[PDB]
Amino acid sequence: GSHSMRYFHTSVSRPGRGEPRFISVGYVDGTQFVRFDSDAASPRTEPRAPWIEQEGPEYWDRNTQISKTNTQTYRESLRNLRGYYNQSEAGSHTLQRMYGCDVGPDGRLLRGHDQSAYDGKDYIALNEDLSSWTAADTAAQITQRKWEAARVAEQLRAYLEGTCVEWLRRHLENGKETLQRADPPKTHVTHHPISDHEATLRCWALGFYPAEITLTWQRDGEDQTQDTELVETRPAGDRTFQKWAAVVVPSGEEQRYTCHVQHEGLPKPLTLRWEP
Amino acid sequence: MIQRTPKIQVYSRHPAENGKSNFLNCYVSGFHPSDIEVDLLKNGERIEKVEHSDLSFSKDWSFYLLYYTEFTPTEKDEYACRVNHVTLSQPKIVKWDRDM
Amino acid sequence: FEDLRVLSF
Repeated sequence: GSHSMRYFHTSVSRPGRGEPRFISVGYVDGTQFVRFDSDAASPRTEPRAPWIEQEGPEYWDRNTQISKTNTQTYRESLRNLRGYYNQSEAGSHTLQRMYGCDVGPDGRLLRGHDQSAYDGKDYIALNEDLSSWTAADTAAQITQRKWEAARVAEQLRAYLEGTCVEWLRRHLENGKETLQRADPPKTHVTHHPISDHEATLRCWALGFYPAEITLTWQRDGEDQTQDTELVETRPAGDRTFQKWAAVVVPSGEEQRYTCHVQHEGLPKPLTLRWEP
Repeated sequence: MIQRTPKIQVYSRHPAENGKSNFLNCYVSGFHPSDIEVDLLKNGERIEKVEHSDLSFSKDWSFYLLYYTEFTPTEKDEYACRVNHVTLSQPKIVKWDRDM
Repeated sequence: FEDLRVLSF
């Protein structure tokens, strides 16, 4: 199927408690493979998945250098952003960047991504053309003009279409036994009486990878969108994910309800009912 | 400034089986800013040395973290997660329920 | 490899 490589940068100022912490994590789809933390006793890009461990010293040294430079650049960016919003030196602020590329089943580039946020709100983003910017406000227009003058977008296009995709394809091959393996959900329906006239039906999906899944309830073949309680898909800690969907049903009407499951790992979509 | 309060889920890695070692998870998500305090509790007491994932975030910029520790579920032992964040006046406690 | 942006915001 399709795949992505994404890096997630978070820098957080903490006035009075030293300089802003910088964290970078890298993912291939839902699998983290590297981390860097400027607050670690000895900051270094570290492996977080077994398949990346084979990379040689140059990979670890170069990514550590990029991260150490980023720790400093993001602090300069936070100082600039504070001024662009006329903010006091007393408050804490956050700068985030997420960037990377997507490829299809043939390994060809689908699109690149580069987006940034300040205090959790969209600030500036590279457009899908990898050539122009979208700035959220007059502060981001200052960044945009600065990056336009230095032709940053052309540099980002070259990275996203070159290095980005070359390394995503390399990771997909080195980790193919996991990264290109879809594990289907293990499913079951539970029944929990609430009162004499209603019960909860809960549809479970466990042990699946990747996280994308469709889990719905139907009543007489009609989707129960508004009436379904659907928890966020959550990590189990063994690379897999979990999710459930529940509906409150009238006593005796359980057989009118069907749970539908769609996932890449399944040979066919599932239709489940409560089995007393 | 605009802030987002955490969603909280408490659950086990594997299906719960009384007397079988497993992992107790507390997944916090949807929050901004990233500073957050999470404790795992056994019978109301803080479990020591709980580990957590590396800070990352979702497409809408909100953060997520997984806190986890070994635990052996039983009929009588109570497990929970306690979360504090700038958006909360008091720590929020979510009890572990094997049905959720 | 990661990208490297030396120019601040």
